[PDB]
Amino acid sequence: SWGYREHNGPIHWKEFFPIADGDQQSPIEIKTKEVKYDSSLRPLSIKYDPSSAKIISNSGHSFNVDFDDTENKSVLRGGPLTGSYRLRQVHLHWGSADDHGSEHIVDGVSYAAELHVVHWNSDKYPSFVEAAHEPDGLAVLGVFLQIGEPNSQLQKITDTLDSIKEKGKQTRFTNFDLLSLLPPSWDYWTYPGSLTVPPLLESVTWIVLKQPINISSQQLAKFRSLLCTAEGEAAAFLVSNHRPPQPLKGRKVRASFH
Ligand SMILES: NS(=O)(=O)c1ccc(C(=O)Cn2cnc3ccccc32)cc1Cl
Ligand SMILES: [Zn+2]
Repeated sequence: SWGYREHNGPIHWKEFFPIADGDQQSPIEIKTKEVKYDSSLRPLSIKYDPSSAKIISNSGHSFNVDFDDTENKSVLRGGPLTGSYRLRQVHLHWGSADDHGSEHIVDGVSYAAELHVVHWNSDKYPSFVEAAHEPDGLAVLGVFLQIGEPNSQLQKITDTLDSIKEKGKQTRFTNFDLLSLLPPSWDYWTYPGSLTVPPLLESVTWIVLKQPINISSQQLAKFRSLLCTAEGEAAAFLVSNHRPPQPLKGRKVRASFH
């Protein structure tokens, strides 16, 4: 099945999920001189309840923090979006070296990692699974991580990783103050695109913050110790899990700021 190893990695996904070569694939290169400032874009309106986080698990492809998305306690609005997008999950992408770990790349700069906060349009769709197959279904906030001071909220995640080393393991995880994790400035770029993992559905309104947050090199390194293999199987480590940038194919990247 798919992954980030030689035989099953990003270059091979198109062999078995053909939309990998679609017209609205993510991530992308963000070229700040080509982006269009758009005065119609709104500031982000962010409400994240720390009690929404419930579980952290190892998917084999990243960790995911799952949020109880039963009602509208944690929602994203404003920005480019019409309507209210409910928080579902958070995960991270990184590389084998701090030099190059993000998925979006800004004028050639790859950051050490990139956080994705995944939301779905509950004003139009009845569930995440239905939302995930519609162009206006999902909204993902991407946040870059650069190496710097340890991050006290991220420490809560790294303290759990020993318990979820094997693919499929889960453990409880709550009181995660995602709002406080975000960087001081919420100025962003936005474009229409896709999931960056199979099934690569073109259902995502991407909202990429310009300002990175910090993580220490030691905290970042703990993520590379997760396994992409299940309990009792030949161990392989998830040292890298980012997809390369995909062709822009004439999409408009807009800026909320100039
Ligand atoms: N890396 S990404 O941030 O673009 C992303 C990565 C994963 C997912 C998922 O929710 C994966 N997933 C897990 N179960 C799914 C059912 C339907 C559609 C997608 C499903 C969503 C997203 Cl938006
Ligand atoms: Zn992602």
